[PDB]
This record gives sequence, C-alpha cells and structure tokens, in this order.
Amino acid sequence: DRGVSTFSPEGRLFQVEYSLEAIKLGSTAIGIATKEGVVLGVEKRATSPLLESDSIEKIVEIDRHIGCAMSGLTADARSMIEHARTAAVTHNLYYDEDINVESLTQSVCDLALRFGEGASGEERLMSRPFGVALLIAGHDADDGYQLFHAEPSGTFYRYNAKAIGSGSEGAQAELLNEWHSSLTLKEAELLVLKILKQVMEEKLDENNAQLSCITKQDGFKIYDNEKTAELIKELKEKEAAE
Amino acid sequence: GSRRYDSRTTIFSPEGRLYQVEYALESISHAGTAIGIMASDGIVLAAERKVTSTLLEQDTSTEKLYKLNDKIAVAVAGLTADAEILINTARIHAQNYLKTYNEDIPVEILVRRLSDIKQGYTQHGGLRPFGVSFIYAGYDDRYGYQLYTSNPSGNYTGWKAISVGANTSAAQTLLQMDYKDDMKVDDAIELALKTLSKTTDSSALTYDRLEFATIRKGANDGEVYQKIFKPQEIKDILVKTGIT
Amino acid sequence: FRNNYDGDTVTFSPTGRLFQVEYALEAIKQGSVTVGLRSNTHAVLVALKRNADELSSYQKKIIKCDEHMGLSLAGLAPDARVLSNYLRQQCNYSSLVFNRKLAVERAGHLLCDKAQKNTQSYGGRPYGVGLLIIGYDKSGAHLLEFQPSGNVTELYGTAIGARSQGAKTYLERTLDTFIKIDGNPDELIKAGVEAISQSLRDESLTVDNLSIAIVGKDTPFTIYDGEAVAKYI
Amino acid sequence: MDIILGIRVQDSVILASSKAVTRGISVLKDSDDKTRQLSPHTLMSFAGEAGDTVQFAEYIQANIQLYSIREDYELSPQAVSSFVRQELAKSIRSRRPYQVNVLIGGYDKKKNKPELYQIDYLGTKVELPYGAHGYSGFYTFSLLDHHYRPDMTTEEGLDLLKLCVQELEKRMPMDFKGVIVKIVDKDGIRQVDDFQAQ
Amino acid sequence: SDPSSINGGIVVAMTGKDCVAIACDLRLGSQSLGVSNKFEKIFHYGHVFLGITGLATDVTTLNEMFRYKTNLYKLKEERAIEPETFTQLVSSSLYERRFGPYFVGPVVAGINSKSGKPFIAGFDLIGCIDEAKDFIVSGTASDQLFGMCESLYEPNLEPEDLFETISQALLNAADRDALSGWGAVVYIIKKDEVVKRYLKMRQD
Amino acid sequence: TTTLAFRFQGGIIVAVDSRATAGNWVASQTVKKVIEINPFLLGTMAGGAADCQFWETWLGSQCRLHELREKERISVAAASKILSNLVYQYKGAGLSMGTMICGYTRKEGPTIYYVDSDGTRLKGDIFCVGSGQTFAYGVLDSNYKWDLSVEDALYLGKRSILAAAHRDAYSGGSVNLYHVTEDGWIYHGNHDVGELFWKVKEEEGSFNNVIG
Amino acid sequence: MTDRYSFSLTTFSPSGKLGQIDYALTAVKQGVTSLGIKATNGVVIATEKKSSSPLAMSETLSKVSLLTPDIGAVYSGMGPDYRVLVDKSRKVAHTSYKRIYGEYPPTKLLVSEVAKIMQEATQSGGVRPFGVSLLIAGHDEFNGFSLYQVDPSGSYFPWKATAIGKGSVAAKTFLEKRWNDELELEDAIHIALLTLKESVEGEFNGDTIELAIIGDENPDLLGYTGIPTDKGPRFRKLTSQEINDRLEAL
Amino acid sequence: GYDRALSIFSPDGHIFQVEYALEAVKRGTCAVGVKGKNCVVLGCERRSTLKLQDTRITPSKVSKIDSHVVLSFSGLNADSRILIEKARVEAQSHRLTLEDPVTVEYLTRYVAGVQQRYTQSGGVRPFGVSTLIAGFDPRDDEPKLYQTEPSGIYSSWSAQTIGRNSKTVREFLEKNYDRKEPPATVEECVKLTVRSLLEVVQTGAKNIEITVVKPDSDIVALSSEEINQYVTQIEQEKQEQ
Ligand SMILES: *C(=O)[C@]1([C@@H](O)[C@@H]2C=CCCC2)NC(=O)[C@H](CCF)[C@]1(C)O
Repeated sequence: DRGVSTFSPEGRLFQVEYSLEAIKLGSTAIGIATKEGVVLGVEKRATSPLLESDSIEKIVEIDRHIGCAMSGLTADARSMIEHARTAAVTHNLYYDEDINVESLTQSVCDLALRFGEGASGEERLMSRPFGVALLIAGHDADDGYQLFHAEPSGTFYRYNAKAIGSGSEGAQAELLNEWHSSLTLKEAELLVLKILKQVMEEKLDENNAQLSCITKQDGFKIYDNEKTAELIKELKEKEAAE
Repeated sequence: GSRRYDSRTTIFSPEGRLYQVEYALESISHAGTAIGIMASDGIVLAAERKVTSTLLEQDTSTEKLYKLNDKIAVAVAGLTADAEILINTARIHAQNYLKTYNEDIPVEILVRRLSDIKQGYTQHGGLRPFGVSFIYAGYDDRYGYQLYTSNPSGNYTGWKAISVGANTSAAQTLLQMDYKDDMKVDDAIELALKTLSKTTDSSALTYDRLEFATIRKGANDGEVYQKIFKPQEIKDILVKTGIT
Repeated sequence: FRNNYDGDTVTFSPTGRLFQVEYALEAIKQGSVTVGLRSNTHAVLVALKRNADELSSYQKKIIKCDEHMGLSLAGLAPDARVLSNYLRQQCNYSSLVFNRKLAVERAGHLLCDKAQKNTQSYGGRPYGVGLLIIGYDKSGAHLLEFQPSGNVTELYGTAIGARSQGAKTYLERTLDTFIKIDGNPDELIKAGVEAISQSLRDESLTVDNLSIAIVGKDTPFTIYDGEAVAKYI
Repeated sequence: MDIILGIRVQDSVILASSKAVTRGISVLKDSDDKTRQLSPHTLMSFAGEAGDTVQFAEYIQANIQLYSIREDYELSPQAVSSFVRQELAKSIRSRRPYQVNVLIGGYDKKKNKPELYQIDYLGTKVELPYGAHGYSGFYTFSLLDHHYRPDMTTEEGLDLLKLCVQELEKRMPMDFKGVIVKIVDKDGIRQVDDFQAQ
Repeated sequence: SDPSSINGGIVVAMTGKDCVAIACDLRLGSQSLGVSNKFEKIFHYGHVFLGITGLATDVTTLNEMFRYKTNLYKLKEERAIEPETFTQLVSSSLYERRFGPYFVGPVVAGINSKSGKPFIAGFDLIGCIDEAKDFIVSGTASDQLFGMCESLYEPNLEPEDLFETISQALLNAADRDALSGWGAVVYIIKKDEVVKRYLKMRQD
Repeated sequence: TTTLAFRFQGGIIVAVDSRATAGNWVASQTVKKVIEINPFLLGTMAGGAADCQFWETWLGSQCRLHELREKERISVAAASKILSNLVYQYKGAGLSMGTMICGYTRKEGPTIYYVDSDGTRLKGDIFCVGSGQTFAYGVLDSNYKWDLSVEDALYLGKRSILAAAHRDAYSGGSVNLYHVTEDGWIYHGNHDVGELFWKVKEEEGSFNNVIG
Repeated sequence: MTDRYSFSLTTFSPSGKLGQIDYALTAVKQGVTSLGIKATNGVVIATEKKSSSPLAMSETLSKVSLLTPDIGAVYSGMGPDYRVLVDKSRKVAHTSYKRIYGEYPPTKLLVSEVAKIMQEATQSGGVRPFGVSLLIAGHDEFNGFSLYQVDPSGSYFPWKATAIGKGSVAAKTFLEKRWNDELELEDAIHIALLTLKESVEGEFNGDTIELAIIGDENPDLLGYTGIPTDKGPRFRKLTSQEINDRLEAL
Repeated sequence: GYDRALSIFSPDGHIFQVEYALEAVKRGTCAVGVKGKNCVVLGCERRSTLKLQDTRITPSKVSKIDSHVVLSFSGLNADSRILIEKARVEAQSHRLTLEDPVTVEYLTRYVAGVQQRYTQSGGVRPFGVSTLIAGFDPRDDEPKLYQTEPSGIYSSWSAQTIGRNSKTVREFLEKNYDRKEPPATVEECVKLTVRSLLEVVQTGAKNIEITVVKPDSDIVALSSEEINQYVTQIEQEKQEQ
C-alpha cells in the first residue's frame, strides 16, 4: 500500500490532510478571547431525541486556569485531555506554580506527529494522527488571556477568536468583523451564541449548545443550562431590536 | 518495504465480515463431517475420516477424535496440524486449572479459553486464523453433560446435537428432524450413524472411514468414562444399527 | 514513472532520485521567507512570520539553541522544534562535558547526520523543514543553510521559503557591502530587512509581522519581535 | 503475633481474631478486624507482617470476586484454599515474600459441610477440625484436643472458644484486646457482636 | 533454619518377591508443635508411587507438578508412565532447580507393567538418583531408618512378610525421631493389586 | 516529633510540634509537620521529613488528577490508599514515614487514616505519631469526648502537644493547629511552646513541678 | 534490517485453499520417488539417489537419515529443506524428550514434533512452508514398528506401506497388490526394490539406490559392551553390496 | 512485532476499518435498553439461523460486569468477550484501589477507551461491537443507561437500541417514550421493551430475553413464560382494536 507518514508531491502529509477532513465534519466549536476572559462554546449536536444532551462533553477542564473545546472524532481527544491534565498537574508538582497556557498547548501538540509504523526518530507508537482539533483557552500571569488552536499537524496558532468544525469557514468570516480589542466578556458570550445559531442545523437552545469561559478570578467554568438559556433570550431580544 | 507483501489477515470487509475467518470456514466445509449428540445418559461423538487407503494404518490412526481431559473430548473438522496446536494448549490449560484449584476444569471455562485464543488471531498479530472447528463433548458437576462448538472466529455455542465440516446444512436438518430431549446414548449413537450415512459424499459408510466416541457415566461405578471405539468396535455397532 | 518510486524514502527512482525527500523539500518552498547574513563580527536572522487569519498570531520562526547559536525555520514547524531541540541538547552536551561552546560547523554536521538517517530507512519520513543557522564561535560569525536532504552549507548570506530567490539575488549582489558591516549591528539588520523585502509581494513587513535575531562578538543570540523591530520598518 | 483461631463444628466454622494492632510501644487500635470475606460462604483470617497482611488479603479477595462474576458461581472452599496456597507458594520464592499466615473458613454448599483450612506463608496447607497461627496453638490446642467433638453445635463451639480465649488472656504476655468472632454456615457469614462477655 | 527439619516426616520403600512396599508417617509439625496427624507423604500416578519427605509446601507442590506432568504424558504417550521413566522425570525436574531447589527427599516405588520387575529409587534435593535393589530411606529419621533396614531386611520376602518388615522399620525409626510419628500408612504393591494399611503407634 | 489527629462532633483537630533534630542537634524549631494536600485534605508528617514532604505533596497531585477525571471530590479512604499503595511498592527500600491523612467529606464525614512506610493503613478516631506520641496519648485519652466543642477540642489538641513538647527532648519549638470541616480545613495559628508553657502553667495550675 | 515480516505468508483464499501449502505439495510431486513398507518384524524405507552429475560423489549425500537409534527418515521434494528438518528433528528428540525422560522418543511423538515444526512454517510470520514430505520409520517398545508420512501442512498419517513424489500414484497401486499383514522384513525389502525399479529411469544398483531398515537390535553397531539393557540400534542403512546381493534375486 | 496501521484516514476523512466495524454491529442481533423511573431493562433478540441449541449453557447476551452493572451488545460475539473480561477486571481493580464499586459512567468510559484505543494502535483492528451498559451507581437510585460504539464514542440514553433493524425499533421508542413520564414501573417498563422488540422480532417468545436491573445490585433475568406473558398481553392490545 502506502506509508502512513508519506509526503504528497506538494509537500504535505497525507494522513494529516485527510485528518483535517474528518475535523471539518465535526460539530462547531468557537472561542473568543477578551481582556475580561475567554469564552468557549460548542454545538452539542445530539443524533437522536432519546440521547440525553448533557452527557455530551465537548468542553473540558485541563486545570483551573485552562479549559478546552474539541471538534471532530471526539473519542480521539480523551488521551489528549488526559495528557494535558497530567502535564499541568505535573508542572505544578515540579515548580509549585501554574503551567503557562502556551507550554501546556505545546506539550499537547508534541503528541500530534507521533504516529507511524516505525519512524526513525524515537518510538512513535500510534497508527494514525488524531482526528480532532482543539481550542485551548486559559490565563497566566505573563501573557494574560489566551486562545490556541491545536491541530493534528502538531502546529498551534494563537487567535483572538477562532471557529472549528463544520461551520468554521462561515463562522470565522463572522468573527473577522465582530471581533475588536475591547469586547467585554458579555459581548463575547452573545457573539459566540449568535454565530453558533447561524451555522447550526438545529435551532440553538440551552440544550444543543453549551457555553463556558475562564477568568483570572474564577478560572474555568462551564455555564449551566439555565445561565445559558437566559443569555440566549437576551440575544434574541437584542437581535429583534434592529 | 515489507508492507507490500502483507495480506492483512485481520481486517473487515465493507460488509463488516472478517475475510480470513470466512475463508477458513469455507476451508472447513470440505472437511470430513463430525457430529455431536447429547443424551440424558451421555454424549456421542462421531466423525467421518476424509480420504483413506487400503494401506492406511487405521488401528494407530486418529485424525478427528481427541482426548483433552478425562472428562472432555473434541471432534475435529479442518486442518489436523492446526487442530493439534490448539488441542495441546487446551490440554495444558486444563492442567493449569487443576493444579490451581484442585478441581477438574468446568467444560465451558476450557471452551471459552480455547475460543479466546482463536479470537486473538482474528484481531491482532497479522497471522492467518486456525482452519479448525471443534465440537466439545464433556461433563462437569455443574452442568453435567455438555456439547459445544467453536470455529475460526472464536465464537462458541452449546447444543443438544450439532455437526461441523461438510454438509452441515443437510446433517443439521436430519438431526433436528429426529432428535428428542429424552433420548438415550444408544439412540443417539444410532442417530449419529444414520445422519452421517445420508450426508456422506462417499459410496457406503464403512468402519474404516469412521471414528466413534462416547462419554458415559457407567451406572456400575458413579464416575465418568470416555470410550474411543476401536476399529472392530465401530464395525460391530455398524452392523447392529443396521448398516452392516 | 514517479508515482511508482515515491511511496517511501527507501526507494531510488530509475534516474537516482529520492522523491519523498524532494517532496519534503517542497514543504520548505511553501514556507514563509526568512533571510540570513553575516559580517565578520555579527550574524543576523530576519524572518517573515506568516499568520493564518487576521485574528491569528504570526507564528514564531526563530529558535535560540544556546547563548551563541540559533536558527530560523521554513516549513513544518514541528520538525523545526524536533531539530532545534536536538541542537540544544548537542550544544548543552558540549558545555557540560567539555566546557566548550559547540562550533557552528559541528552543529551543521550533526544536523546533516540526524536528517540523513530519515532518508535511508523504512518507516520514517524526511524532515519537512529548512533551517538557517547563525552563530558566533571561536572562529567568528557563521551562517548555515540546512536542507532536509541533509545538505548543510556555510554561506555569507541566503534565504529560504517562498519567493526566497528575491532576497538571495539581492544578497548575492550586496555581498561585498554587508560582509564588511563590522561593529555595527543596526546596519547589518537593516541590510537583512532590505534583502527580505526583496521577497515581499503580498504585503509589507509590519510590526507584529517582522522577526529579527542577532548574535556576535559581544552579543548573545537574542530575538527581537514587535515594538523592538519597529525601528527597522 | 496476633491471635488467629479457627474451629469447625457440625454445621459451621468459627474464626476468632484478636483486635489489637500494636506498633512498637503503643497499641494503635483495639477494634481491628483481621478478616476478609472472599465469597458469601468463605471467610479468611490473617496475621503476619505489617503491610503484607492486608495487601495480601485484599488481593485474594479481589481475585475471588472476579472469579465469582466471570463464572456466576461460587468456588468451593477447597478450590479457594488451593488458589491461596499456590499464591503463597509462589510468593515464598519471589524477591520479597508475603509474610502472612491465614485460616480459610468456608461452608461448602454442595457438600453441605463446614471446612477449615490453615495455610502459612510458605504455602503449607492443611485441613483441620480446629487450628491457629503463631503461639495461639501452644496455649489452646490442649483444650481443643480435650473438649472437641465433631457433632458440636455452633453454641458449643463458641463456648469452647471462649475457654481458649480465657486461657490466652491468663497465660499470654501480650494484651491482644479481645477477639472478634465470626460464624460461617449455610446462610453465610455473620459476626457475634456479643463476645465481650458471652 | 534447615528447610528439611521444619515439618518433619519419613518415607521408606522396599523390594520383595514380585512386590514392592512404600510407607510413611503422617506427621506435619511446626518445629516442636504437632499440627496434623493426617499428612500423607505417598502419592501415585497410575501404578507408580511417589513418597516425598522434607518441606511440606514443596511436598505438596511437587505432587501437583508430577500429577500435571504424568497427566500430559498419558495423553500423548497413550499409556501410563512406568517407574523407570518416572524416575528420570523426577530427576530432571529436580535438577532444573539446581540453584534454588525444592527441599525434598523423593522416593519412587512400583512394578514395571510390562516386565513385572519391582522398582524403587531415591533422590537428593537436586535429582541425584539412587537406584537400590533392597531399600530406600528418606526424612528426619533417615539414620534410624538405615539402621532398621540394614538389619531387618532380607531379599525376596513375600508381600505379607515384607509388610511386617517395612512396618517395623518405619515404626521403630519414627519413635526415635521427635519430628516423626503421629500415625503411619503402608502400601503393599503387586502387579495386579495394591493394599494400603494404616498402622497403630504411639501418639507422642 | 509529636503529631496527633482526632475525630469529634465538630470535625477533626490536627496538632503538631515544629522541632527537627538529628541526634542531639536541634536543626530547627520552626519546621512544618502538616502538609496542606489541598483545601480539604491535611496530612501530618513524622519520621523522615523528605519522605513525608515528597510523597504527601505528590499525593496532592494525585488527588487533583482524580477530581479532574471524575468531576468529584476524592474520598479520604481513596486519598489515603493512594499513599498507602505507593508506599507499599517501596517496602524494604528504607522509606521512613508515620502519617495521618485527614479529611471531611459528605460521604464519609470526619475521617482519619493512619498510614506508615510499613504499608499499614488504619482508619481511626484518635492517632498520635512520633517520639512524643505516648505523652500526647495520656492527655488525649483522659479528656477526649465526642461532644467536645470546636473551642475545647482545639485546646485539647494544643495541650496534648504541649505535654509532649515538655517531656520529649525531640519535641518542641511551637504548636501548629488545624480544624477540619466539611468545607475545608481552618488554620488556627502557631503557638511558641516557650510562651505557651508559662501561660498554660499559670492559667491551668499544671506543671507544678516546674519553678516559674 | 530486522525481520519486519511478522505477518503470515500463507493465508486462506476465497475458496478455502492455503495456496503456499498446495504449491509446496506440488514441489513434493516433482521430487524423486521414495517409499516405505512395514513388515511384521521390521520396516524399510528407500529412495533413488538421483546423482546430479557423475562427478558428484553420491555417498556424500544421504537421503535416508537416522533420527534416533530406532528411527530413520526419507523424503521427496526439496533436499535442503529436508536437511535442516533432520537437524531439527535430531535435536528436538533430545531437548524435548531424551533430556527429560532419559530415553528416546517413541516414533509417533517425534513425528508429532517434526509435524509441529512444519505446521508453524505454515502460519508463523515471514516464512514459507517446507517443500517436502517425509516418511519416518521407527520402533519403540510399547508401539512396535511404525511408518508415518508428514506433509508440508504438518499433517501426518500412519501407513502399512506408501510412496511419495514423482511416481507415487503408480507405486502406491503396486504396493497395494503385494502387501499383506504377514510379510517378513526380507519380503518387504524385496517388494521395495521391485516398486522402486518402476520409478527408476537409468542404472538400478546399490550405488543409485539408498535403503535402510528398522529391524532387530545391532549389538555390533553399539560401540561398547557392559550394559545388558543396551543392545544396539534397530536402524541400519544397507550397504551398496547388500543391495546388489538382493537385486540378483529380483 | 506486527504493527501495521490498519485503521487510517482515507481522502474524505473516514477511517474505513472503524466504519466497517459498525457494519458488523448492524449485522448483529438487536439489543435495546429503556430506563424506567426506578429501573433499567435490557432486551435482546435471539437469532434462528439454527435452532437445536442448549439454552442452559449457550452464552447469554446480557453480562454482569459487577453486581450492580450489566452489559449487552450487538456485533461480533468473540469480540465482546474481550471487552467483557476487561470491564470485569477493571471493576474489581477500582473496588480494590478506591474502595468503592464503579459508577456506570466510569465503567462505560473505560470500555469506550479500550475501543477507541483499538482504532489507533498498530497491528490491531477495531472491535466489531457496540454496547449498552446499564445499572445504578453505588448508593444511588437513579437509573443509568449508556451506549458505546467501535469508534470509542459513548453517551447516555433514556432508551436506545443497536443491531439489525435498530432503525425500526428506535423510531418506535422515539414515539413511545416520554421523558416527562418514564415507565414508572418495572412492569410497564418491561412491557415497553418487549413492545419495541416485537416490532422486529416477528413473534419470538423464545427469541426474546429480558433482564431487569433495580437499585442496590438487584438484577434478574426473566424466564420464557414471564416474557411470553408480556407478549400475550400485548397482542391483545392490538386485536382489541
Ligand atoms: C519527628 O518525627 C522528627 C522530625 O525531625 C521530622 C522533621 C520534619 C517533619 C517530619 C518529622 N523526625 C526525626 O527523625 C527526629 C528524631 C527522631 F528520633 C524528629 C525530631 O523526632
């Protein structure tokens, strides 16, 4: 056949590019970074009315100052989350301090290219790349609030705002116009809720969508349905207002 | 690299079937038929010897009936050499159990383990599966007489009567037709011979083309006894049951 | 043709080529441009950081390997991290065991050797990144160009990445000039930014888009980004 | 060592085990239960090295519960004691052997008879009408050799044990803080909460 | 300290006219503490008998091992193992643990089912074979047993006579050993049948 | 060293001395012998300073990891067994630790586990560990009542350490107090034994054999 | 480097055939004919010494090999494969039997060992099956004389008489006509020579034929005296001269 | 030694071996689970390609992982055994180290992780199995029902079905299950489960097996009669109209 770590004639790794395709088919996830914190929202996208929507966990805590959202083959993200949590806790045990958001991200991204059937560089025992992308958001004393996009390519970019998943190209264009360096946390919340509503196949409500944020003061929190339901109601009103 | 020559023995077909298992079963369908029938007072194992010659030494031969334990035996359908590999490890698992608990191994425990070995060749390792199907006849003090079957996939099930190898479709219909819960070992012995007699791809059904065994609890004793009939013993039971 | 001989790095084509290696090289060309040049007292690295969105950051393209050495990358970022990390360890080993700073020429040899292994063995893949290494050791300023093929070359200046040919011809012209910019870092950098602007087209180097690094005589390899490079735009 | 006694009467097995846990100069606990239920009708008591004792007991407990679930059946007391003997027989020749002695008391629901097994850390197993580990046998065996009868009732067994414990409390130098007693029969395992004065 | 003096016990085997006998005490102690009076040290696999003295945990383990090995042997060979063959199996199984041996003193007794010839053999803890024609002793009272046997024994005794001899050798040797006694069992073995008798002896 | 922990109506009292000695040398009179595993869990340290400090801090890391994984507060039973099992893996290597793992969960209520390097893990109501333990036990055993007030319980614990600090050459310096509630532990100060002794002597009338 | 062929080279085809085994059998068919006949007091195995050149010294190449002092083997198919199989068979007879029980393995068990080795080359990773069929003849106290055939698949079966290779079909037919359960060893040898003659194209003498028997104990081939229970090997290769003597009575 | 990547990405972003693993599940006998207000029921169908089996000894479709948790599945039987054994082992380990039996979600997350792992590990193919794991968390009375599939994905359901014709029975459950008023009784819950199976089993008294799980390790499997009775009462609900 053909190696799993083969280069295309254009200088790209096939398995990584094909990986990105699976991620496009995933549920939408959006993140907005502001000087008041970072918001992370996702589309639950349940496949049947009998499925209990709250058992859908696409936003998870890495540490008190770091949270993350996923999109794509979500089962693939468990070991990544695990590695991330271990890395953050381990750092604290060794240095009696919080791990920087960028370092935590760089560590997760180090697993990315560790795949193949015997690549001469160490012992990358993983048959294929991860089929999921992540938005790592958090805060640390040196670089304040931060949002990162970690891809199966091992590369991670920092963004002021970013959307991944099925409605990403559309949602990203929206974030381009809506984002400005002075957004308040509340504005970011509604803004994420609004973009999810535009790209979601279903009518956004507090059950098929979920919000969360991380602030220096209270750390990472996942908004409970009631809190989000109100924000949704508030969004509809400001929209119908003009 | 080597990848080029890898057949990939452990993958799914677009229909969710395991190529090699399916092909191994196909292989087994050309193997001499083996039958298992469980009665109220015992179990009967009968199998047809595939290919024979005037010069073949039948007295010293055994290609289908093997003793695993003093209380468990199996009838083989498939590659004999593959079968012996599995039979040997099964014989060892039985003794490990005996040494650990000081009790003979329950029949299902042994069957499940052997089936698990088979299942392994199905999910990892890149090796071909064993081209073998077993009918297990045994006795333990929890379920008494038991009859099981395992094939290349590693799946196993229990039966009152069953067959493996060639013409199982035909053989099964005949068994389902004349089997009765209150049967007796002698009835079962007769049913087995009749069934093989009708499904044989050969002219007649002679003794030199058969292997026969019974697991009974000889009333005048109280313990379980396995009997692997000898050429002459098969020849006899063959005339008696009216097949001469 | 090609299609039958480019499935892995352990296969020579009928003409003696190694396509997987060549395809890897193609990843460099697709990479953002970066320039390197030196005088007799300093070595400078100027790299154009590329951004994904206008909401994204401009990915760092320069990594410090030791107080006297560092490099710029063009291509797969992860591979640059792996290679620079290896370089950091080799620099470290030299210091701890021999109390000796690693010679830039030695580093080049080590990188060549590490990359070569990933072009003759089944299962692995060539590195898909280009590197420009600058340093100041016991023989002065040095600039090295590293290619995934494992080929490493010492130069007075050069550039890799998209449209790199622009800056390269410029430097091959400005040679006699900048090679004498001794004792004056600001000049060397300015000359570096002039070589790099020769590969622009899309936009123009901004503040959060330009990245500069320098090393030399009494200057430990340091990286300037943002405001710090403003005085060069 | 601690007190570990066992007595197999007509229809049950009784295990008496000291409650004290002493560490050096101080008695740290006086309500310690040196026992683990391996299955509904099988109890194991133990004494020996400080940490090995419980770690071993729980390890055996885990293995038997796993067997119970897998087979949906309860191994006979004889089978369980053989499993335990083999674990200890491997342990004695390992890098760091488990220094634990045990008594396995179980009610065989198939044979409908109680059974008592004594096994030391070397993997030495024996089946007995009554047994003990440590110095306990030295003070109590002469009493059991005398009063023991195969047809004893659970009640008679408890009285015979009480006599043993009294001899232990009179002649033994250490204060083992009384014993916890447990009965194993056709209906399972139960604790005699009233032995502090029975 | 000495593994072969913790539990106590003895075993003795003898040859006679077309017969063999093997006997053992029933004690199992913990140094000076008697623990069991029902610890038999004689086992059999088919028509081959094995007596084992020494550390009890190893006596039990070895028995379980040889039961395991002779069971597989029968399944492959399709015949029961013979005395001569089993002796080799015992020997190589023991030597396999040359530098971490089982602390036992095995004794084999049986009649070859094909030649009818009587057979007995002894082993040291690492497999060295002693194939005696007259008798074999083992255990904490082996010195006493040698004294008893070297005097009481004589060739070609009939089964009923060998019984009296083997028993008197066992019994009187055990009564001079603090770690032996508490009962005794004697096996009289012939081509066709085998009789097992429990003896009456002091219980101190 | 003298460390103690006891269960009562108001939760748990944890008291320790603060002396460190190597032979007859008093290395310090201000050492911490209580590790704040996390806001809800406390660990006491007796024996080897390094061993207790290192593994009890590591325990905290394991507890945190558990809570991120199970989105639920770890039980004292589970927290103590993580330490116990770790320590047991090292049995024979020379670790030296006598410790108390203390917590207050909704599921268990006030809980104290004694865990040492021998691999011993004991759940209990009262524990004292260290060369001064016997002294603290005398004071605790005769004044302990489940119905003690948080105020009295705190004093009892402080008094018990004082008793040991006085008689035991290896105990002293100061007393560190803690109160463990279901909502977390509450630090109750550092009390220099020097000053505390005289104060308690006067106000209490005890330590009559000492001239003041 | 490193053998990276950890997957089977023999696998099932849609029809249920194991190609590599079939092909191995095909190689056996092209091989020179070899046969075996069991008598009441012995067994004989023979084959043709197909000298690949007159310059080659045929003696320096034995197709009939002694495995144990009471067991011998012969084959048809790929000689190199047979040669290594003999080395392995001689070794397993020791490691898996003589070193355990202090006596040589009985014919059926050694055959079982050989068979296992062959079965493994049918499933283990990175190998091809052995391209040979063996005929093992031996004797052991509790089983008497026996003759077995082992095929590339690892399957084996006991025979009264049989042949393998080139003209097996014809040879088997000829053996069925002359075999009976009362043949003495000499009769079997004679029958062997007659059967082998039909398969030989050129010269047929004691220099072109190789023949061995499993018969009585040869105390003269032991090498020492002093142990009553050691009477000598039952395996004996016939000499060129011994063969010719019997060819005149052909 | 064998570490070939069998589960890899294809151009469109799919992992065919995981995809085909699902096809194996669609082929397996149907399984369903519905949670009541105080219990969870698990029903499975029994094939009939061959009939003459010994029901006593033939492995049942619902397996106990611990005394308070059960697992059913659709797909390759041989494959399920491996997961069942691992789950049982993990259940005992968890009790040994945490001193508490596993929650249903924990046990589910474990099985799912094992499945995910077999989708990106060299030399192994994914499990051709999907599972339904039900039970009650220790000292809890709220019913739990989770489902896992070859990819390693899992979630909880009020009711769910897997296997052949599960499309059909799911519809039934979607328009016959009210989260507002879940089957408030073991009886009406078992009924809803048998009703849903009859939509695809086509008269099979001996082709339908039920298992009821109640709080505090109260687990029991119904007998042919008990079930046959439910069938009978249901066919009348139809005819009486
Ligand atoms: C008390 O246990 C001791 C303390 O020094 C350490 C120091 C810090 C916290 C843990 C306890 N440990 C000792 O070894 C020492 C002498 C014992 F004889 C001590 C003062 O008692």
